[PDB]
Amino acid sequence: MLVLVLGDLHIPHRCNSLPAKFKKLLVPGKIQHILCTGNLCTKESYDYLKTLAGDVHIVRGDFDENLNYPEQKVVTVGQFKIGLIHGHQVIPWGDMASLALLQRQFDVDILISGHTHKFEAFEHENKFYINPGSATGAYNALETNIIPSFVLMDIQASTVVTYVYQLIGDDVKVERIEYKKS
Amino acid sequence: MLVLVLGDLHIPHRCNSLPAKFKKLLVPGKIQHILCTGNLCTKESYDYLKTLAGDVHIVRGDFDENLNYPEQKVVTVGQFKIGLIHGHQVIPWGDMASLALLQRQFDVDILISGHTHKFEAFEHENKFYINPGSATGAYNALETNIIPSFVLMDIQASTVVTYVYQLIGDDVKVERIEYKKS
Amino acid sequence: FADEQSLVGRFIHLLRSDDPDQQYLILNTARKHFGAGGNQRIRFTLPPLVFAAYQLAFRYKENSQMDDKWEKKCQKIFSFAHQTISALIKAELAELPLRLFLQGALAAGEIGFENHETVAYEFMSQAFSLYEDEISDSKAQLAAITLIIGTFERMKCFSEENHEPLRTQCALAASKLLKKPDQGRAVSTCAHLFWRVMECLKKALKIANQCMDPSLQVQLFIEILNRYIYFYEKTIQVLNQLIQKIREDLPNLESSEETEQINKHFHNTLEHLRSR
Amino acid sequence: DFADEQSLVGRFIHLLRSDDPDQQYLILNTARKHFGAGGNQRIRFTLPPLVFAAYQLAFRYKENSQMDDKWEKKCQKIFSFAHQTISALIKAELAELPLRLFLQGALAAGEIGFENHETVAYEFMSQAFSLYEDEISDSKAQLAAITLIIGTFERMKCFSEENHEPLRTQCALAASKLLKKPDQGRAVSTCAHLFWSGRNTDKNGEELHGGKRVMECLKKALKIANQCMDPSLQVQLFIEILNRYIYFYEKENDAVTIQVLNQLIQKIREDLPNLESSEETEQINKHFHNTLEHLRSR
Repeated sequence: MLVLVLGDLHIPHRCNSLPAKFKKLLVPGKIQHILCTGNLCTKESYDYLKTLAGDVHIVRGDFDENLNYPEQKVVTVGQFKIGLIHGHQVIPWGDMASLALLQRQFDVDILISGHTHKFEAFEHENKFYINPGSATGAYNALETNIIPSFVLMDIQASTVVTYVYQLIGDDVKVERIEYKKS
Repeated sequence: MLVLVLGDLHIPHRCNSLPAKFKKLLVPGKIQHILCTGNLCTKESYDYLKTLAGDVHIVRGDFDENLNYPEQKVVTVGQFKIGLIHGHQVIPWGDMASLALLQRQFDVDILISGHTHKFEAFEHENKFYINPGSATGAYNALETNIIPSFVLMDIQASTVVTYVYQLIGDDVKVERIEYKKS
Repeated sequence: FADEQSLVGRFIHLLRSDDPDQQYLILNTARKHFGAGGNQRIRFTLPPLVFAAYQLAFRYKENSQMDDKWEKKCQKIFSFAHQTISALIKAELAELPLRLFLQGALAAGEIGFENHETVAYEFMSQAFSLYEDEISDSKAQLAAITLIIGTFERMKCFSEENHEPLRTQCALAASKLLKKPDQGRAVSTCAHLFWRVMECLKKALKIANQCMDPSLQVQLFIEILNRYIYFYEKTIQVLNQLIQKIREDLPNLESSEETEQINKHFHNTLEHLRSR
Repeated sequence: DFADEQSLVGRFIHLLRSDDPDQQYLILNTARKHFGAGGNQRIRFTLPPLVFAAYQLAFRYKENSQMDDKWEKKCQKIFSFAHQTISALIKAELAELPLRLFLQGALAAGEIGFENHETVAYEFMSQAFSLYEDEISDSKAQLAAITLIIGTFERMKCFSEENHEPLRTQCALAASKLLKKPDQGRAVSTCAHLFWSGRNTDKNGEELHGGKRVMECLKKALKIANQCMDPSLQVQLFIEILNRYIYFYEKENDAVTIQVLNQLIQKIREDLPNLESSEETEQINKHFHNTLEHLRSR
């Protein structure tokens, strides 16, 4: 399943939208499930992803106009059990044992994060944790040089492959690190 | 009017009673009005002064068993208007402008104090202020060398005379400083 | 309006200027025809104008080397911004102008112009104006003050004789969370705001002895067992005997969908707390 | 009743002291078994005097500061035993009164100047903030406890920097906890003294000189002077504010000024006339009129 995850769109509260290379690379219809962490601030920011796919799920950020979003919701398709959270209740952002121990509280395997606006992801304690950053290039207090990058990912069976497209400057830097779910 | 004022008897919570020279010098019947600031802790401590006179008035201290005592009460006999307070609500004890400005709030002239367990009295801003100390010799945090002394005072008309009997050690040191009420 | 506010974003973008003052006078034309919009139109236009004035102050921070007035022109923004934030305090908005003040704290903080942080402490006071006595909803109390704690986690810019009064006043504001799990989670981060310390976790232990949900205070004990790791490693007896208490309490609770997952937490925390 | 053993022990208060301090402590404990094994309110009537005896036994240990040597540890022996018997008076349906015995247990901590009593007094401050907080709701006794603790925190000079500043604010919770505004604001107004006159040990006996927060508490005192919904007392609070504007300005607190005085004194050529004409306001006038004599202008 080619699924596109995003987060922190900030439409139009910090920055506007994806770059021209990004909406080129992100055509509608190609995505199965869409997860937005938070900071969409509008309604058309959901409908812009609703043009891309029919399975679009957002939880509440902090800049959100919507009050209907539940905070945490466990979802599962196939062999993977995911929860979605924005990231503003993460005080502070970057503890090694916080994400290893929040995962086993509800017995998930793969975690998606946000609100930190900085790409950082690795493997720790039989689980893979993902922070994509800010998709539209919104500002964080910790990172001034904001680099927007999108992440499309693939689940077939108990082993994931990812494709991070780093737009460092104006050029697409494609990176890839393997992971196999136990 | 020969009136005997006291305060901080602490019966029997810190010390017992007056010295043998004091109850010698304080015979029953000789007093018109009796004012006790606080810290009597019992009932017989009122009846011991009720043997001395019939006009005995106590306000609430902090160590007091009684809850019936009002905090402040303006009283007047003749040409003098007095209020009675124990002294635990005086934070801290010894400001020059606190007693000059609390007096004019209710328009009195002569103030009697306590709870500090240290003799100190002088004239300030057309008013005379009196702190006798601890009558039964009770302990204060500020004064370790506790000297008990009693004060009998006289009102005839708009001019007072006082007789402080300092029992420094075991001998009666009689001191006297004039004051005339404006 | 709301679509106008997105086009105010276009007015930020298609009508910026590299000269910040030419942008500022047209920001004042954005005050003229557009910042004289109303009370909801200025609710719509002014925070992006403030976000413009943020970026204008960031353009002044981009004028850090070619301009010398840019700090004062960050301040010529700032007071004008603060009154424009106050122009939304006049516009029945206090909850959202916290965040712009919270950014105005950081816009004072990240730029560091002249007299920035006292006005940001005044903004902290303005945050404590616009938070500490109007929010009765416990959820909107929490996520404000914990982010304020989260910004006070990032407010190490205050020196150690100016850090503590807001550090108490947020702990004062952490007391207003009418549920104790809202309190103690803030209070645990109030212990994180110090960098004594561990007694505030024993306060959080006492908070966890005040809670009504018995596994949740044990989840808070788990959070305490999470929280007894950090300023320990950066207090030398408690963990394994309370791991023994999770050999104790996690038996004597619900063996539930949370707590057997919390057993699967604890077993994998046994995988974690075996630091090996 | 059981109040026989006040002066009966009070006689023995004298009659214990002639012996050596541990036979004193022995026949303390035999009288804690002959008669102080008397009940639950009987031990309310003998054990705080036995604590008062232990207070004097701690002061006999200070009178045996040169007679004995382990009188410090004998204090530590009995202070635990105090705290034990104070805990044995915690179980005697008494938490409000054993505050004061803990307070004096904190005051007789710092007075003797021996070892370990400060954190014992801080444990007693923990015991103070045990035995005060949950066991009270009456706003009169809430204040007079906490202001006595504030009054104790004037004289909590044995506390170091890491001890004074939490209990600078730990009481300021309970000072602000009071559901009535004025007494709470007056308690807050007393806390303004603590930031001005907070005594700590690492400053070589001198106070902390914490003047960067004091006038701000006076604006906080002005802030609670707008929540009281009692205007004659709020202007009396403004008077109390002006009293404290008299107080801090005339005692080296450099943060207050002469301007707000000659604002607020001129406010009360209106705000004090903004009162119903009765026994308060003209005396509050004659407060101010004679405070104008305090101002050397009348």
